[PDB]
Amino acid sequence: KKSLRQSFRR
Amino acid sequence: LGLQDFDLLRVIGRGSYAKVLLVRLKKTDRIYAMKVVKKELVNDDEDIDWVQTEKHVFEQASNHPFLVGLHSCFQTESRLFFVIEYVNGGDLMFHMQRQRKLPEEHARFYSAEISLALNYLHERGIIYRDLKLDNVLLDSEGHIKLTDYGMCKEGLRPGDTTSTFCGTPNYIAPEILRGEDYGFSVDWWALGVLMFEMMAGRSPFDIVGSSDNPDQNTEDYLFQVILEKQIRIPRSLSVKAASVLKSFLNKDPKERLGCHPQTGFADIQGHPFFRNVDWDMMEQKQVVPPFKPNISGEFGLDNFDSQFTNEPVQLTPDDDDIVRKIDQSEFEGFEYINPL
Repeated sequence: KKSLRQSFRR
Repeated sequence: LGLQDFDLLRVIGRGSYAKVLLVRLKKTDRIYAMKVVKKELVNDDEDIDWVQTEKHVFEQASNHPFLVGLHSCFQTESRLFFVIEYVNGGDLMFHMQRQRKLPEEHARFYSAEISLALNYLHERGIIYRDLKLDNVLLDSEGHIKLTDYGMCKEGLRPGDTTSTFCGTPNYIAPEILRGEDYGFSVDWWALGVLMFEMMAGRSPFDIVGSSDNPDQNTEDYLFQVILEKQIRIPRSLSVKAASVLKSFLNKDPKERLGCHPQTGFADIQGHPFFRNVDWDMMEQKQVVPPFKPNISGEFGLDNFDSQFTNEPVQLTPDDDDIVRKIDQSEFEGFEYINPL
């Protein structure tokens, strides 16, 4: 993985 | 209630928005977890909604045994404070790093308890929308709790859908990526991914990161892989495991496990993977967990990563050039005390 385990919102 | 009423003990955690501390209520000598969010960070629509819904879900939900309850809310000029129950057994990411793969019976236990938590939120009209190893904690006895409610949709009438593009790329569901309206189905997809990680020891999209091409270590390349590439199940895992993972990771939400609008949760309970699960005893915390986390010393700080616990026990001095620029109007009526 890459730290595409980070939350986000749009 | 305010910051005066709390004796700060140690730093235990850090999100994007928040810093987390162990605190003691001076009134009662009960210890709690304190999520400290700087108002500096909360600026757009997407940020104010994150705090407002987190508060709303802590109230309206969170009575359940596998959800974190809220003691109280308050503010200084620079920060919002949530006082919540202290859960000291670590998270499933922390636990997965120590023991690379889990046995299927462990994965069955953890995914059953999550399923009850999800189902409870679903029947209160709430989509979790951010299921991930990081957001599933173990308590001291070894049962799960879901924690971060900031991503939740709420007020969802039964059969309604919503449209917001949110979550965590690894766990994002094909419906969201296709631009479709979505309901509770996205939560069951995420559980599928989560269960894959527990039993396989890696994400199903774990290739995204290792490639020689920079453009294939991208969020967009992950989303392409989620939509178009077939998820191969490792040969080790049993027929039951393979079935539940492939059923929860069905790209079509209509035909995914958990997602029938009538019989969704029932279908999960009736899957061969959950044959021997006593769901009433599970929910009453009567099934003996497969792992008991080690609790040591006065507060049980064993299962928090040392980078957090080594950090000094303060709140960072304010900078008045930043603090004077804040709209305090947006956080009126934030205070809350739980009706004991």
